[PDB]
Amino acid sequence: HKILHRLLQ
Amino acid sequence: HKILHRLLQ
Amino acid sequence: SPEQLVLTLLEAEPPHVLIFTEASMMMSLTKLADKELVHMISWAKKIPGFVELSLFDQVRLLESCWMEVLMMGLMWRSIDHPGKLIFAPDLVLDRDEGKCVEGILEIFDMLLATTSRFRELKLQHKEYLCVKAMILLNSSMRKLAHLLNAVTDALVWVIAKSGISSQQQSMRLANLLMLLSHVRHASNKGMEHLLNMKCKNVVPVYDLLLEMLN
Amino acid sequence: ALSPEQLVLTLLEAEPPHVLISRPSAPFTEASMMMSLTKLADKELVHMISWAKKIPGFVELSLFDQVRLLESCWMEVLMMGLMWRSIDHPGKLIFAPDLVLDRDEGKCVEGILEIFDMLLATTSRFRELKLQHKEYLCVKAMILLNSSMYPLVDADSSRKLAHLLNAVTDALVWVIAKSGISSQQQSMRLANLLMLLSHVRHASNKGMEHLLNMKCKNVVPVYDLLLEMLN
Ligand SMILES: C[C@]12CC[C@H]3[C@@H](CC=C4C[C@@H](O)CC[C@@]43C)[C@@H]1CC[C@@H]2O
Ligand SMILES: C[C@]12CC[C@H]3[C@@H](CC=C4C[C@@H](O)CC[C@@]43C)[C@@H]1CC[C@@H]2O
Repeated sequence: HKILHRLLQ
Repeated sequence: HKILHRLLQ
Repeated sequence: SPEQLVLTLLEAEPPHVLIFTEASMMMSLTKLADKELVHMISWAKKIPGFVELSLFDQVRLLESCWMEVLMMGLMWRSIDHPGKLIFAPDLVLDRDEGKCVEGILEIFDMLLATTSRFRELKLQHKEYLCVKAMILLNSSMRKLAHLLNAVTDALVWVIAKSGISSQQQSMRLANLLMLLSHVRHASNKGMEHLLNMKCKNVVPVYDLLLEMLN
Repeated sequence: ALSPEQLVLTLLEAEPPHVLISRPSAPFTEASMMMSLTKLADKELVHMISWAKKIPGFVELSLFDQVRLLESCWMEVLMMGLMWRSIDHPGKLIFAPDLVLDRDEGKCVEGILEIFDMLLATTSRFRELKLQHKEYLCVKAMILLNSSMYPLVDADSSRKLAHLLNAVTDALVWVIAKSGISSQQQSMRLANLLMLLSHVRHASNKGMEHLLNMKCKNVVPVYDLLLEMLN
């Protein structure tokens, strides 16, 4: 989950 | 739906 | 009345149903579901005012809820044994036994996880009777609304009789009904699995179970 | 630590912005309608992540819980927003300000007509109860927090989720109490609203099955964020 991890940080 | 109608009557 | 309705729901409780390869386990579960479906109709007909509804409404309510109601009974039977599903007096299944049927292990974990939450909440007998009747009357996506209002009033009465504060009464009522979303979730996944098992010719499906599946 | 009204008002300010998709100039095909719906869902998914991060206590969960809750709830949350946008328009689904779909338009995509009726029927149930705006904010936050089954016996996640779910519940009971209705009506309204969560969950499961089938049949392509949430 690259984008989800990015959008969460 | 024969069996359901029958069991309800 | 709430007190009279709860006792009426108690007497309407169905009798115990007396029923490993992937085909044999699916055969036992489907045969059990077919027998329980007969008793569920008799159970619904004992709900005060249910037979006063139209046949169209009676058929529609049972068509949409039957899988949820059966799973609700399973979680109640299994509430005091973590890691075990008490499908029937002669059909007790361990969690790892779900590895015998393809794709059913995820559903077993879902059923056991929701069962554990009802255990942590210490679900009462009187609460279970109201909740299971609410599932039948609510699952469908004038007399019906009055009946659902009565069973709902019974549940608030059961929670009010527990002596807990008004804030805790609203919290417990919320927690119980929020778990119905997970029971519905288990019902939807079980619906998908059974239709796939029937499509893959693993289990045969007969009479009432077949009709309720279509 | 936050008052019920403070939580409701915090959820109000956290509402995501409107997503501007438009009905294509060409008439709808099965592939084109699925392309419009999936593109809308992908754009809305970006705003949902920012919205979830503003729910008090959500960012305090472990990263594992944040992804797991969003993975399981994203379809329910999107459908709940659609029901709110369409609550005052019977027979129509307000997917976007410029994407308004009639019920019969579901005949364009195989199998989606049943989901449209499910979304419209649950919307009618919220309309019959006269679902207020502040009630909608609490219900949509409950959907995210009540999405993945976390029994108390990660243990810290189930405990935190219980405190978070308890806070939004206190908020919803507070909004219903502000209506001035009887105590019996307050408990009844709380019950009717929370029972509808199962209908939203049911619509999400059938919509999940349909979207996965459309991807399997190679009708719609699935890209970036929507793909991750589907995996
Ligand atoms: C429907 C399945 C067979 C029938 C099972 C279900 C899990 C739980 C229950 C409730 C019990 O009362 C009867 C069997 C029943 C209804 C299973 C999940 C997957 C499998 O297809
Ligand atoms: C998932 C589907 C495409 C996406 C649709 C869903 C119905 C409702 C909604 C909510 C809206 O906010 C975004 C699109 C979304 C999420 C559809 C049901 C079948 C189809 O596959």
